[PDB]
Amino acid sequence: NENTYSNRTLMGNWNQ
Amino acid sequence: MREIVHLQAGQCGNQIGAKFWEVISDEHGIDPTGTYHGDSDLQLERINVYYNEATGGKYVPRAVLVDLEPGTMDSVRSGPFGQIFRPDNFVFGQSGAGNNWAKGHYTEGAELVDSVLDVVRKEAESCDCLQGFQLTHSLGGGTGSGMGTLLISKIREEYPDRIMNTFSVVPSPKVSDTVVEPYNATLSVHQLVENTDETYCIDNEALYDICFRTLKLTTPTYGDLNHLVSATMSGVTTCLRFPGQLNADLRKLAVNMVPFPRLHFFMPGFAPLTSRGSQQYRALTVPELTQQMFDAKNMMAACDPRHGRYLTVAAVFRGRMSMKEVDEQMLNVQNKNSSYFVEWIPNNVKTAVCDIPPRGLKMSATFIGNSTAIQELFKRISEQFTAMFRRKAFLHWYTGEGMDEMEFTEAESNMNDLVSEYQQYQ
Amino acid sequence: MREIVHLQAGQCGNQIGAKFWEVISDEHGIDPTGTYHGDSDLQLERINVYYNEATGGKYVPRAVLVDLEPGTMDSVRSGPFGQIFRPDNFVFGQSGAGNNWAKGHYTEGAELVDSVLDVVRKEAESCDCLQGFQLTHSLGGGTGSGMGTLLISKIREEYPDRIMNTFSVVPSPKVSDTVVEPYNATLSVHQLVENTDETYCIDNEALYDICFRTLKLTTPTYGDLNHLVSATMSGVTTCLRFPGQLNADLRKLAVNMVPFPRLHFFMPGFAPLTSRGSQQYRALTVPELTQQMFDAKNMMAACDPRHGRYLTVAAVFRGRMSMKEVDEQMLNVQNKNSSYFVEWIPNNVKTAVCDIPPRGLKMSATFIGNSTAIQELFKRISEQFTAMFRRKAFLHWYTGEGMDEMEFTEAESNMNDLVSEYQQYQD
Amino acid sequence: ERFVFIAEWYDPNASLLRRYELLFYPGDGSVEMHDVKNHRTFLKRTKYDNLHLEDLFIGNKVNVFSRQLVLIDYGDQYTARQLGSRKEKTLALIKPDAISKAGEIIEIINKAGFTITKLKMMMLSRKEALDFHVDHQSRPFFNELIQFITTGPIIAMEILRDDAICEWKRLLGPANSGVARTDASESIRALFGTDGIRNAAHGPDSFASAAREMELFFPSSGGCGPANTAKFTNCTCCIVKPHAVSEGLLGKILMAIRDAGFEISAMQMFNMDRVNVEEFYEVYKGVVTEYHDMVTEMYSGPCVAMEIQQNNATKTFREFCGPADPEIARHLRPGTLRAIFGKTKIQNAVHCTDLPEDGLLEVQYFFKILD
Amino acid sequence: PRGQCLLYNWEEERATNHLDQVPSMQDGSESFFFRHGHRGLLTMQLKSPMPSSTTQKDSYQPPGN
Amino acid sequence: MRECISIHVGQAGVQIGNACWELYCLEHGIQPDGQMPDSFNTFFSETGAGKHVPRAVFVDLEPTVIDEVRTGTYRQLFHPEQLITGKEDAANNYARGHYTIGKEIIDLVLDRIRKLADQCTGLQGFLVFHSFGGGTGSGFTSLLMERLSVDYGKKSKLEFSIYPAPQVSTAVVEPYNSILTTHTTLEHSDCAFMVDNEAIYDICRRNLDIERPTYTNLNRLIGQIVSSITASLRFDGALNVDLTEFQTNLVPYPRIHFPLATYAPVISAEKAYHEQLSVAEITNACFEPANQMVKCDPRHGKYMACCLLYRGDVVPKDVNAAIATIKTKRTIQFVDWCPTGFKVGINYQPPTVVPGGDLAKVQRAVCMLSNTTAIAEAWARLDHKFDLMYAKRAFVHWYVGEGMEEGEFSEAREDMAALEKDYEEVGVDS
Ligand SMILES: Nc1nc2c(ncn2[C@@H]2O[C@H](COP(=O)(O)OP(=O)(O)OP(=O)(O)O)[C@@H](O)[C@H]2O)c(=O)[nH]1
Ligand SMILES: Nc1nc2c(ncn2[C@@H]2O[C@H](COP(=O)(O)OP(=O)(O)O)[C@@H](O)[C@H]2O)c(=O)[nH]1
Ligand SMILES: Nc1nc2c(ncn2[C@@H]2O[C@H](COP(=O)(O)OP(=O)(O)O)[C@@H](O)[C@H]2O)c(=O)[nH]1
Ligand SMILES: [Mg+2]
Repeated sequence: NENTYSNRTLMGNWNQ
Repeated sequence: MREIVHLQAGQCGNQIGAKFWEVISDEHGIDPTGTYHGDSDLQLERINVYYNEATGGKYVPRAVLVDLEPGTMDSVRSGPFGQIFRPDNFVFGQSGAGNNWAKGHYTEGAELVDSVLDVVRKEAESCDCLQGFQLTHSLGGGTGSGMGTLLISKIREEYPDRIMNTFSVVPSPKVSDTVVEPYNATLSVHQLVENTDETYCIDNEALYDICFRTLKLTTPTYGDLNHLVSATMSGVTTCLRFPGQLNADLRKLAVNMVPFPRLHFFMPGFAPLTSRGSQQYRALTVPELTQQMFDAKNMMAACDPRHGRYLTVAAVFRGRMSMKEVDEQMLNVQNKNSSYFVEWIPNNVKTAVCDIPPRGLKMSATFIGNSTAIQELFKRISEQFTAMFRRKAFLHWYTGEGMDEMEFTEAESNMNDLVSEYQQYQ
Repeated sequence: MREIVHLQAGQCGNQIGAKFWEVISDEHGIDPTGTYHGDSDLQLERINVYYNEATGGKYVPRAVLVDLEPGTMDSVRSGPFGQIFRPDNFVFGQSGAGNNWAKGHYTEGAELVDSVLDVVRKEAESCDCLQGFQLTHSLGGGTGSGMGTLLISKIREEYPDRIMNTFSVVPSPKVSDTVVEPYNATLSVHQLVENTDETYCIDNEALYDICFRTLKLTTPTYGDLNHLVSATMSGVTTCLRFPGQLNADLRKLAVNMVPFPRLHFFMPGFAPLTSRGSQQYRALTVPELTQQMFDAKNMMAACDPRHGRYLTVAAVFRGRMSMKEVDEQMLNVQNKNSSYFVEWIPNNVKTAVCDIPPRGLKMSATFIGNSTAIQELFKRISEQFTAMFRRKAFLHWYTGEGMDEMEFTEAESNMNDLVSEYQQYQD
Repeated sequence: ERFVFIAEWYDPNASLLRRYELLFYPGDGSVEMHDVKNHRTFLKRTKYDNLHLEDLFIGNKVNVFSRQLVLIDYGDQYTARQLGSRKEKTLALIKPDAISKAGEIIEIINKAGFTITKLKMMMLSRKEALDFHVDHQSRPFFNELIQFITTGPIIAMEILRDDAICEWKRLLGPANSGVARTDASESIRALFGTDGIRNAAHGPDSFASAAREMELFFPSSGGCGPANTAKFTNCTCCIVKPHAVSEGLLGKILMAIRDAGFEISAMQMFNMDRVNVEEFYEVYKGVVTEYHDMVTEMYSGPCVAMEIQQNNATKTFREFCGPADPEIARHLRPGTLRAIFGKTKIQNAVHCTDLPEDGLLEVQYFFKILD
Repeated sequence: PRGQCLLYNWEEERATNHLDQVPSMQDGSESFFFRHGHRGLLTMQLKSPMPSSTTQKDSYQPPGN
Repeated sequence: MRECISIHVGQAGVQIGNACWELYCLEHGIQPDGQMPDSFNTFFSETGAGKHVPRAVFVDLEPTVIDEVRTGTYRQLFHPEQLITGKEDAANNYARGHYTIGKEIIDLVLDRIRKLADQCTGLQGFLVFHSFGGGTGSGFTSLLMERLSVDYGKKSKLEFSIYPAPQVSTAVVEPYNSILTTHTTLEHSDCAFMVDNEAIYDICRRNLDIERPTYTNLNRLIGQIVSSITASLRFDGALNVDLTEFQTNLVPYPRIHFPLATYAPVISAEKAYHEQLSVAEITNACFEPANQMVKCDPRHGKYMACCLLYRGDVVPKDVNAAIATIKTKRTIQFVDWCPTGFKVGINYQPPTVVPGGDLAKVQRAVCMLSNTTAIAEAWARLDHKFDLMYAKRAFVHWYVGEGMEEGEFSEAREDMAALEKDYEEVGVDS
């Protein structure tokens, strides 16, 4: 469905 | 959120395709083990484009490796950077394709592609927002031109609203490392012009002369030719993963460049190249790169640009530089070479500037050209086809497997349709 | 534990028995003196099955060596392992049988069985938990067929809830080494079918053909043939003495391969056989054993399995190996050879696994097979029995000892009912 | 011709030790790797310039394409005959009268070609001196000999070379300093011996006796031997890096420090692990980006720890070492140790206490907790 | 010895000369000397140890830390 | 405080008990000597010398598989009286294991059950490991289940039993002992987790890439299922299950107590770290028929109940989103009378890797135990095999000669005739 990465990689809801 | 799927077919596309992975992992700071090992935070902000984060903080590529013989699959897996791929992405057969187009497309390739797109369907579904495809193959054989053309038509049926882009090595006039080579080239351009949105033609002779005169290499082995092609692969798509002054992804390089659906074969280039002896004697600035960009010796196809006309030219500049001297100087090329560019199109030039130069070199500029002079590369394959086809030579291997003679007449007719349109607009 | 009381009658049984107690002495590392000279402790944990403890760490066999003639007893006691058999276990008569059934079963074989039954009862009660009996003899002789089958009748009426296995030497047409033996073969199988749970028919054309095409020996003496018989005799009880992944004792073989009480005539084989020049070249692998297993050339009876249809087949494997390649191979051979198994019973193959292969070998497997092609063995003897009985040939050696001519009429009447019922379940 | 070695690598995910076959071709300097467990090729014949023939001995760690492989075995009888047959291991002693010239002695040994695997500067007690001189228990000169060996610190070194026993005894030469000066002045005892009793060196003669000396000095059981000469007052910490140790500039660093005038309070050799290196560089995490580069350089091999005293000959030790980048050091302060012995910012061959607060904590971490 | 001339299965005889040529006319015939059987049959490498390698013992080992 | 008593009878029970009790020793860090270097009290009873001894019973009629344990690695750990040996085996016969041979040693076992069950402060139930295809495993179990229900009234009795494979065979009379003992355990059991050997042979090749496995490779995969089932009683989690619990949520009727056991993910050490193991991709692996550990296809049948058990770094948020995707799949069909079919039980501890094994070190795992009407396909084949052999009255004299009547053959066929009639009356939509 969605590939969850680390916080650094600007992917998904990284902002919160 | 901008995703590119890579696919490797053939031997010529596997070695260039493998060599593509040492270049970008050097720019993004990935070890051969699989960890991030670099110096800047700015590399890791866009790693979703090419790589997949796995458990334990290790990165695997998004690429599918297919070839009918396991010899080259063992040659890529046993490389320096070969241990990062997925072990379930290695799809190989057990019988050689035999450099026969009908063996890669009709019988020995027809049982593999059920298991080939099944892996591709996994990697495409888990993406968030897919952007396109990248497939590396060669026109001169039966493996890269057998499954590469087949994987183009099967994927484009599933995913129509994308941009599927192939990097294809074309046959050459003088080298001739295959005997049935114009037969297998013509059978693929019949379906390259139909279901491909962007094709870049790479020549083996033109890469020899760049290495022999501009670089002044003594023995240009095959480890150097793949490293020239790998620079242009990583230069056309640098605006999808680096922040730039004026950003342009592949679909913006789609709308600007192709006026008509059947004219999308581009001539690429790389532009800060220099020799070893004359490093200290060359000035590195934007007006000097522009002359190297438009130089005929720096083009990767055996077509003279002075014997045709240019439809649309694009440039992806790289590094910290101005915008006025970029725009004023590559307009000066259009005014002075006024007769060479077309008259019914104003502004043949698109300019793009990114702010991240490559590893160790402070500037870069990849040339991409859409000219009418590529008809002569397509004319020479058509003429080589006629001399063998009128005697029906080498045609019991194709007709002995299920391929008809009426297929070959349609391919040459569509090839002559393609050379007619380039002259029509000239 | 589970002790096997080996019986040894006749001249043929003595020479098989002398070779049988030589192989499992090599297996357990027992020197000809009687002591133990081994290295691993897996050999000594189960040694009470075949050997009996004495003082000074001396192990002696639980074997009874019986014959009416003292001639072959001197050759047994003067062999390689002749000093390991107990001197009180040599029960010998004074006069030979002379290839006559009646002399060995009614007159001369009637007084010697009282001395044997004293020895057997002493050894049987000395076991902690007796497992069964095992006998080797010959149907074509006088002492082995005439008097060996008398002990089968006398043992079966004293210990009923046991198991009886025989390794009987069935006669052959071209190895006719006695002119009267269809009389002795017919009268022996009349006693065998009612008092025996497992029967392994061993022939001589079967063994002589093997040493020509498989071992390619130029002088195959009887010491070569008795090794192949003794290799089967140790490979059938190998899970009773050694650990493994899936054990199978002697009662487990009788349960699976005997669906009916008058179908207990097996027909054996041994899996790894190759010439001396082919030792270093052939790779011993699980399909290589199974390919040689089911072939009619390696099989140890003078009957072609393709002229009949298998009822039940058991295979006892030895050696460190993997169960997938084992379980796949006898399932695969059941698929191609679907016409060679009867359709009214599914999953006919018994699988048994040990861990200790024999010395100098890495994988071994013993083939035991019930088949309706063993009717071809009993049709040849029955047609020979009638041919003399029409003309009453050699009869005065029989009716002059006590038996009536009606015993010959009922011996063929029961034997003809056996060949009638093997044919019925084939079709 | 090729040399085969079996190597261990620790997988960071599975926490698994993995065994590989590493094949090196000394004729052309290219490597190849195979997998023992899977019987498949791991790396084809690739020209690797960093790996060299002098770095191939058993027990060594080599970084091959960002993997640290530890060589544990000999691949075959050919390489076992060609490399491991000649190599021998022996012990070297630096007496208290040669402490000032210990750097020059180490430099002489490095020119001789010995590989130092263990090093410790320490003080010997009376019972340890008795166990060291149990062969001289008949007492020809035992009182003054024990007094001389106990009155000052010594340096014990483990040195490996082909024909090590014979080469070390030939380097030392005659026991009498005057006799050595008369016969061959190039010997270590001849150059730095004031008298026969103060020979300023020591060398074992036989294999069993030498093994007894190692069991006395460097215990294989893992227990603590003789105590180090750690003063823990007015001191700083300095590390000779593994690349400098393998290059062989250790004697030059010792001579440069001695000519500067700072007193070496203590000196030892360590083979560190990644967690120990991380907790030593815990202050450098989050401050510099090449923290992992410094960590990997630190555990890539054995490092020589130093405690340096009083830091006030002319300047402090930090500004004596100079700027962290060797190019900056050469361009601005040409007399500094990093300018003389530095190659890269990552590999600059000396490390100094940047914070004056942290020097005692570093000395406590190295010379107390580790030993 | 035996199998000198090249006919009638000479290769196997040349291979097994050293096993079946141990008498020196003290025993009259090969049949008399090998009445008990040939020395190496159904196997080779006559001196060989019984393996202690049991499946359970090689599977469930003492788990080191 | 919550104690479980495990019974291992047969040859299958002991050889699983070598691999099952290896994991229990390694989960709590218990050495083979019996000493650690209160979560262990479910299997290990304290002694004043700090010695932990298992709460297990090992029963067989042949000591040739238990003497391997007594001379193995764990000889100092098992109690000298918790390994019970007969003298002669049942020899692949049901009547030997039920009436003649298995009657003589039944009194020693219940003497040892009563000693173990008295020290249990709170006993939850019994677990049984046996094989239908053996004389002891199907014969001794049949009367052991009778004399356990008489003494201990309403405790739980779960089963971990090996069924004969549809193609791979060991014995030849395995239809007889399969038919005869299910006439007994239908009314003397509560739930029966069911496995075989062909299905695990397939999984160990295509997933773990072991071409040539042995029983030890199969025993550990069975030994990993039992751990995650019991893992709620041992360790703490978000929400727990119990041996009393999933007995209530997996059987709707007393006659139907035959779920199907599946475990995921199974993968090697090499392939694990290139794939990303999300919570969705391990629960969409359990529903695939190619991963099921019983050789039957659930597309032919319809699910009736399901139990989901989780371990490791699992969030309760994404479990709810993963199950909600499954309920929209058309290829999975439920009965009309079960609108709510799932239960989730969550534990915190990630599974432990056995050194020398082939399974990788994972972070999350799941075991799915679904009641399904597609097990009637598995019994249609074997009920057909019983009729094809009983027609000619084969092997019956082995059974009537040990003490039981021939009339038990026709009655046990009518029991599983009516059991087959029950399964289509449950799977019919209302
Ligand atoms: N998967 C697996 N199956 C086993 C194992 N051990 C035994 N079995 C099963 O057991 C069957 C063989 O019958 P046994 O269990 O040995 O017979 P038994 O229960 O001991 O009964 P008796 O031998 O008569 O005493 C085989 O078909 C296997 O399926 C094991 O370790 N793993
Ligand atoms: N750049 C590059 N070109 C190659 C390589 N190997 C083959 N080629 C070119 O590919 C052409 C033959 O195509 P081929 O590899 O046989 O096609 P295939 O059978 O589909 O793999 C030759 O003319 C070569 O110039 C390589 O490693 N690098
Ligand atoms: N295979 C084999 N057959 C034997 C052996 N000894 C005797 N025979 C066979 O037994 C038959 C003769 O048996 P005989 O000695 O008369 O039996 P007995 O009268 O009861 O002692 C002959 O046909 C031989 O073929 C032997 O060691 N091996
Ligand atoms: Mg059993």
